[PDB]
Amino acid sequence: VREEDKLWTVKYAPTNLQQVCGNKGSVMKLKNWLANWENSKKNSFKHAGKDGSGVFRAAMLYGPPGIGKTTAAHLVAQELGYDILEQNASDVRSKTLLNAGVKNALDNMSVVGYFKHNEEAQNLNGKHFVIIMDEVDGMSGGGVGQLAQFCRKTSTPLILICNERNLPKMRPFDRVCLDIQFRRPDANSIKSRLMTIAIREKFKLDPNVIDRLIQTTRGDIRQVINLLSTISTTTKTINHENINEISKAWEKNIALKPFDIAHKMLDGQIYSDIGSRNFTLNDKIALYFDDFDFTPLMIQENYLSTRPSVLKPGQSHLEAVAEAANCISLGDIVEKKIRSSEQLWSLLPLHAVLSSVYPASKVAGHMAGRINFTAWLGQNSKSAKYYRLLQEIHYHTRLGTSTDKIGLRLDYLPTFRKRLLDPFLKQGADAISSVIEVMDDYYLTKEDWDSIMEFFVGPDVTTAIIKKIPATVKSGFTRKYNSMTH
Amino acid sequence: MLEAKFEEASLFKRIIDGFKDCVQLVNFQCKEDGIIAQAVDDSRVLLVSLEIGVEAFQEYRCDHPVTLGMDLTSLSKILRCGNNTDTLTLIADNTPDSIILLFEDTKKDRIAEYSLKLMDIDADFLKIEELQYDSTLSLPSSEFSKIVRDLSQLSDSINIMITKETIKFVADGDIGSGSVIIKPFVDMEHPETSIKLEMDQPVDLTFGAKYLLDIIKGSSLSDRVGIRLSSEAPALFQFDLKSGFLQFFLAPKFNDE
Amino acid sequence: KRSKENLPWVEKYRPETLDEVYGQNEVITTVRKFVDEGKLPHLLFYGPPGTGKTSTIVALAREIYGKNYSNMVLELNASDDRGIDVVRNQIKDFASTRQIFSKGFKLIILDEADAMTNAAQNALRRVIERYTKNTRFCVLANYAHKLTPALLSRCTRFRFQPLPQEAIERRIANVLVHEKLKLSPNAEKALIELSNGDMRRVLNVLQSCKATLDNPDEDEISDDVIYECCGAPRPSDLKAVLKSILEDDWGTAHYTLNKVRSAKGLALIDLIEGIVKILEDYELQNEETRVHLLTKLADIEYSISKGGNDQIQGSAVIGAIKASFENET
Amino acid sequence: WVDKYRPKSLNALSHNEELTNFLKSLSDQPRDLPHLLLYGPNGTGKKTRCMALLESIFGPGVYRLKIDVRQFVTASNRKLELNVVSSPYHLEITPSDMGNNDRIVIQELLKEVAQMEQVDFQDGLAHRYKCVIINEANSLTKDAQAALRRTMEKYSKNIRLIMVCDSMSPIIAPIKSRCLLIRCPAPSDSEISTILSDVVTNERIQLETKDILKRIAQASNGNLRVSLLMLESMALNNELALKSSSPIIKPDWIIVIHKLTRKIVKERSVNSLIECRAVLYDLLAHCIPANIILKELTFSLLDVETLNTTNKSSIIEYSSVFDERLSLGNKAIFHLEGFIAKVMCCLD
Amino acid sequence: LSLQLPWVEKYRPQVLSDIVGNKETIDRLQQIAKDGNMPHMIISGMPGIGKTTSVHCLAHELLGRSYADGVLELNASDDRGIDVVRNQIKHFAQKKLHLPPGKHKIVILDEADSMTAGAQQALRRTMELYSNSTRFAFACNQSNKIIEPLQSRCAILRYSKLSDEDVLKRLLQIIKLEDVKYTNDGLEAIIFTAEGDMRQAINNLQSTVAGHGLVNADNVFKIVDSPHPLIVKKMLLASNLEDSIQILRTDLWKKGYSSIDIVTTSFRVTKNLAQVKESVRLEMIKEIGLTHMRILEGVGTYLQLASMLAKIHKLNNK
Ligand SMILES: Nc1ncnc2c1ncn2[C@@H]1O[C@H](COP(=O)(O)OP(=O)(O)OP(O)(O)=S)[C@@H](O)[C@H]1O
Ligand SMILES: Nc1ncnc2c1ncn2[C@@H]1O[C@H](COP(=O)(O)OP(=O)(O)OP(O)(O)=S)[C@@H](O)[C@H]1O
Ligand SMILES: Nc1ncnc2c1ncn2[C@@H]1O[C@H](COP(=O)(O)OP(=O)(O)OP(O)(O)=S)[C@@H](O)[C@H]1O
Ligand SMILES: Nc1ncnc2c1ncn2[C@@H]1O[C@H](COP(=O)(O)OP(=O)(O)O)[C@@H](O)[C@H]1O
Ligand SMILES: [Mg+2]
Ligand SMILES: [Mg+2]
Ligand SMILES: [Mg+2]
Repeated sequence: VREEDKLWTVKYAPTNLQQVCGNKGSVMKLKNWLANWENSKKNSFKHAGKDGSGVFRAAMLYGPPGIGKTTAAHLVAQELGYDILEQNASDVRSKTLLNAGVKNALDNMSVVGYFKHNEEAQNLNGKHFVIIMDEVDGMSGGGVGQLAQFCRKTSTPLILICNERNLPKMRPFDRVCLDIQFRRPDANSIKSRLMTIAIREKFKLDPNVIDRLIQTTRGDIRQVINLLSTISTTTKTINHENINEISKAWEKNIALKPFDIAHKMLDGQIYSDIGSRNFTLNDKIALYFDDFDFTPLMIQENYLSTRPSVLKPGQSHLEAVAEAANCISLGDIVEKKIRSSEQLWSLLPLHAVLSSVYPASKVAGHMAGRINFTAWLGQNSKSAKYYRLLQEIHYHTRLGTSTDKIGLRLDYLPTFRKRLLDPFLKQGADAISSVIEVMDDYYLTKEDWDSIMEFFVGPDVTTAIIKKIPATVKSGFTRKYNSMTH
Repeated sequence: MLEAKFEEASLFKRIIDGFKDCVQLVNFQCKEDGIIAQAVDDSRVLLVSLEIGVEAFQEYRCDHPVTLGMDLTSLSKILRCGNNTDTLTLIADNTPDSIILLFEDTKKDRIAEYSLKLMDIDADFLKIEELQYDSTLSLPSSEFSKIVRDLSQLSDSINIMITKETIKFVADGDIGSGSVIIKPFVDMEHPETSIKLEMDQPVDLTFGAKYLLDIIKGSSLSDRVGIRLSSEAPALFQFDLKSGFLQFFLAPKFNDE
Repeated sequence: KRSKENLPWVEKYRPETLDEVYGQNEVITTVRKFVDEGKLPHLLFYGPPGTGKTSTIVALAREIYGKNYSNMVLELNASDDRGIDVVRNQIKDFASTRQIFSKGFKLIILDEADAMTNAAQNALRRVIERYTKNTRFCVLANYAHKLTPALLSRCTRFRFQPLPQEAIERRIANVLVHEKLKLSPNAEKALIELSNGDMRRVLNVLQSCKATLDNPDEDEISDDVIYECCGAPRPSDLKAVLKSILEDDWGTAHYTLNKVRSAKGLALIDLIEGIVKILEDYELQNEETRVHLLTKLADIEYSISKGGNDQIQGSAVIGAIKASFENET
Repeated sequence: WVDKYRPKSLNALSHNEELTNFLKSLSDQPRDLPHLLLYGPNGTGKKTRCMALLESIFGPGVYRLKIDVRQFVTASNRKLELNVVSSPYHLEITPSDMGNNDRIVIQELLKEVAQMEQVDFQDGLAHRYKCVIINEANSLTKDAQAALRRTMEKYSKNIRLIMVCDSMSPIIAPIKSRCLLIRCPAPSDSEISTILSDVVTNERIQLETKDILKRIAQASNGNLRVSLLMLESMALNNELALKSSSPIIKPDWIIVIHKLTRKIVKERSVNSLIECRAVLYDLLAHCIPANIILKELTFSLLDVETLNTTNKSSIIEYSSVFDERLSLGNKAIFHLEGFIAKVMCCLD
Repeated sequence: LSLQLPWVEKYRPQVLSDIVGNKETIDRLQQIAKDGNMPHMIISGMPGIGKTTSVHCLAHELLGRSYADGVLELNASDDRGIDVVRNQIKHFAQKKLHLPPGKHKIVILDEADSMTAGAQQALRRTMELYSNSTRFAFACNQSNKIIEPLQSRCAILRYSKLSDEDVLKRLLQIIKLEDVKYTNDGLEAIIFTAEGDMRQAINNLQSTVAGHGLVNADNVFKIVDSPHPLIVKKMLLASNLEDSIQILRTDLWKKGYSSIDIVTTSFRVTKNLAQVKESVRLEMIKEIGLTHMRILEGVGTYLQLASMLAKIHKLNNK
């Protein structure tokens, strides 16, 4: 055992909930939830509380790193006399091993708690489990699906801790469990802690530089503690005389997300005469290099949804948008050449400049609305889902149509609509005899009739006309089709 | 011409199985004395050297010394498609061309004539085994295999230390260590279990575990493995056959300390 | 059957020792002094294709160890797999053990390491320096951008300059000594200018013009034979075509171009290069002329690289030259 | 109807008599018929003439087809499936189905059918070559094209390649050279009108005069299949009574493109460009080729009369540029939005 | 046959005082070593500044004779997947070892930028839990490639390029220890061609010393081949097209440089050209990328580079 060898972050860790600086409301809500979990379990979790918290069995912790998520989750379980079961990224987590190891500890009792203390009546929940799943983001080895399935068939407090909530892999956690958001604390919460540390270590700290220390490391208090500890070995006076070097040498190089990268590259402040030397082009290309999978899509999605501020004299908004789109097309050509054969990966920075930097710089200004999510990822999936159905229909009709999968969609389907659907509108339920004698000719079925109607666009929209015909003819057509043999 | 008729069929299969997955390309030299071969590993660390005289062959006829290079994968493919009850004959024409492996049953007429196209391996015939070794020893193959495959689970390096009437195998890894110390002793009732040792200077040197695990695969041929060790010399692991011998020349791993 | 005379001239005249490597004197001298003093750091040869890198390193490996170089020297060319799983096992085991035959430092020749993945080079970055007092690495490359900066820094950079005229002339004389043959001085100058530094193209076209003699023992290889063997345009009709394009009208210029390019079966891709090389010497009294003259010609060359047409591109070259030679007036 | 009234021999082709005579000439000596490549406008009647020549050289039982399924595997585990329209004398493939795995399909199936031969009874094995039909050859990938070009001369006594495609330009020079090139001109108005007259006298549709068929032929731009289909749709909607006053039924996508051109020519702003991108998304998502969208949009824009000469000239220039860019990319919307922005900047 | 160690390895510093890099960070590491309470640290910087040697001397001074069993270094040659980081690193973390009071076990993870994200994720808690016995120390070249939590737990320590003064001091030390005849001009040329790289500087020193004996400007500029990016930067800033073309012909093309390397170097130089404006930089980069695409299809003659230079001059002049 030793007291000095500690890492300055475990000797000063909060040992009680009244020491967690910042986000009082979130930790208070979580404490009330963990306290009323038993009362909500008595009502089978089917009665929402004052804040609507008793209807959720599992808790979710998300926020920027280094704020006290794990610390709060440990202290709230230690204060109520519970027992702490903690699984983390180092342990192997998969649907098999998760259903093997912790599934049995989901509805069982504690074996070590029974020997802890039972002579005095402290609390009735000193024999139960609180399973803390930490760092849910890292599931490189049933990472999110099985854990989300644990949120419904649970019988013990289930606290989950992650870093970023809106990531697509952890979407199932959306409405199956309660979630709370921990924010970056201000400079007023950690100031008392930092001054008390400075008092207990015989080294000066001006109360005026702590705000800059919190600003250079956005929301990681542990980073501030490590910064102070590393510098307090040779310099014991940290004031406004050397704060610039500290703030410049200890910056945080966080990775930017599709929303933030677009918001940054679309800001008209960098491409000005002053900002061009404070945020150089090398940094702009590194911004793309942080995520080369979504940045071009984001830029193509929201390059014309902003109000520029770098418009050259004479050049309007439409011309700038046109040049941005031309460079977008060129970057698309470069990207296709990159991801084609020969695996030309040395052409990446040219794509970074053509697809992202140039169209952004051309329409750089102040964004009017919000950063919209890219739409091409969903449109391509829809196009593929429709192409599958078109190929199926074409290979069903190949015996008689004698036309490619392209010439059928552009030409045949307009007349097939008149032949198939129109008799059901103008003639009613007595045209059921005619329509069938059509589809048996082209080997169609009910599934093909369901798909053919969905292709038409423009004035002819069938997804609304289908709801207009009576339901009795709908129920009779399927029966007539299933009854007769081909 | 070259005609080599074996007495059995599985003999050549068991002979090749010693260094099946250890070397890829070999080159058999056939002379009036017998078949010799030497082949270097892919990483140029160990060398397999095989010598089989005219004792294991039922019939042998070779006029002039011939060299026949071939890969071991296709050779093993050809030996696998032959039944172990036939008689094997290696046939080579006047000039070195595709070698003819012929399987002929002893009861029913089954002529299985396979061809194997030769590779053009540079004839850098090597001359080792004339170097005076500092220490020589011999011990049963089962004990060596057990010791080496028990020590291989603790590390990737194995230090062999021959000291005054003591043999020491030391494995030092991450999870732990292990030391097997044996002493020379000879029994009269079981002359095959005796461990023999003749030393001139104490010798301590390291080897890798993968190469030892690949070498001990040859323990299916004989039962008494010989080990010759010497400073600044490749370690010699010899298996004695009924007609010749199969020897592995392993390179020792130097120590930075 | 098999003998030294059956090999092509590209390999038959391979330099055995370092003394038969002309041109790169300032690198061969340093390498010989390295091996003489006893110290030989990690080398990195970087040069254009066909300069002498592989020959130099093979001669060095022969000089260091002996006449049997491919015995204790490892060589990983582009023909073997060089993934991360290879640099982990094979190269490390070769660099962590001693030799089998003698007592010396081991040599590892990574030929054409520009074709290695970034992970393989990053893995090699530490094993190249962990075992230094036992093994030495030699990295041969043609494109110095495929290598990561770390691996590029750990090795001593030796650039192989293209062979100057004197070196190729000495090699031509040495080849003409061993092979009964005679070669004209103007033919020698044309061959030097066509070489473009490539020592392999020299020997190739030399074997070609020797084969096209019908008696390679008495008749001398004139410039016409060399120009015919490779089909390259002679400077004479090249300058004639350039003059007819610059001075004459459209009809007669197109006629003389189609007559010159059909008299010997020339190619437009070579005519463009020849005209560019001849016309780079002119003193244009403006900057806007050369800009268009280069841009349009490069576009036409890139289009020829795809083989669209054959006469439309020729008239395009004519039009580009004529329109570029108009801002002068 | 489209599929009902179709010629099934060479003595029944009733348009382009010169091409029919040339096909009859090529059907005299079957054992010396080289590889064929049909090129021409879309819906000209290329597949029907191909299957008619194929019936003229083989027996009449070539029309009875059957669909089969073949499963291939790439270098990885991704298993692909293709449909083959086989007949006892030939087989038809649509290699354009696979995205970038056509090189595997060609070099596998063509080799498989080239090595072995055909055996069937209809004097047990002796037969002539087998025919492979390739639909939409213009969409073939360059490496697949090289494989197909090389698997032509090696095994020539067994496989005869009869390919068809419109806009022959994306065909490499070797394939263009090592095969015969046959052009299929679209039928004239006086012949498509006769086709329509035969259809209307056979199907018993009530028409007043011959001007309706002339208007249909003029609207179809020469396309026989689209004209027949529009005639059938007009007969269906007009309740078995064709009159001199009938609205020509343009397909839905044509009307969408026309409304798009109206929106373009009316309002030249980025706010209209957003709705333009939305319309292009809705169009591409419903299985419409981007090149066809671009062609229709550009021609309808040139159709607009309120634009002068310079506007239409710059429009056609930008269209040629973005059409060149469209065949060298994958994300087609990335080029279509750029072309729309350029035409908006051009108009004002 | 004995082969002497290279000057880069024979004179590799084995004492933390011999490091001539950044004075502040080296003094911090020195005080940490004399005290012993070493916290987790990431060391990153330009290739060839002394990060690995600094952390290695730190470990050797902190553990002394226990360096054989107290340090577990994992390089890129050794496996660094999830399996090893979960099994071996953990088993070494809990390894009970009796060290002096103010000492700790150290884990040297060199080349941290090559590890998978899952490895760092699994390493987070393994490092955080046993802080009383294990103090990790990462040494990479790109701090952006490390995940955020692992980087935030440790105390970051940036490294800047070696100034010419430090390089000349170490060069003078080497010459004094090796008894070599030198002149000031040769040392200045070596520093200028070293582009702030200690290993490259020492290698070029040894090369020229063994090649000619006298370290003079002629010998180094003869067999060191003055750096590439500077010539390309000089080429792209010429006044008239003829001067830039002559530079490309004589200095780049005639000296045997592949066209792809010239194009890539020109792109990288224009990427960091702070003199010219932003729009001209973007247009120059676009034209250089067009030329790069033309080069990658196979056609890489001198005419393509000439037309690229002509286009850059047409762009910059108007
Ligand atoms: N509000 C706070 N008040 C005091 N100390 C804090 C606070 N937040 C964090 N700490 C310190 O930070 C350390 C605990 O780290 P945590 O913030 O709990 O890590 P985390 O929240 O789980 O974020 P991850 O897991 O690294 S993404 C201890 O040294 C605490 O003293
Ligand atoms: N300096 C030289 N002196 C004499 N002959 C040379 C020289 N350089 C090349 N040659 C000839 O060219 C042949 C091949 O040269 P290599 O050194 O193998 O080419 P290289 O340096 O490996 O370049 P690569 O590998 O094609 S990029 C030799 O066998 C010689 O015939
Ligand atoms: N500050 C320094 N003082 C003295 N020698 C140094 C210094 N920095 C580097 N060296 C020399 O460089 C070699 C060790 O450098 P390394 O630690 O390998 O460089 P590095 O920081 O690890 O960067 P990498 O790993 O190559 S990307 C030895 O030859 C040292 O003598
Ligand atoms: N000579 C002809 N007589 C009657 N109809 C024809 C003739 N030639 C083509 N057609 C019509 O063309 C239609 C088929 O067109 P198709 O060959 O599929 O176009 P494509 O050649 O583009 O594939 C058939 O419905 C048929 O009625
Ligand atoms: Mg945590
Ligand atoms: Mg080479
Ligand atoms: Mg290092």
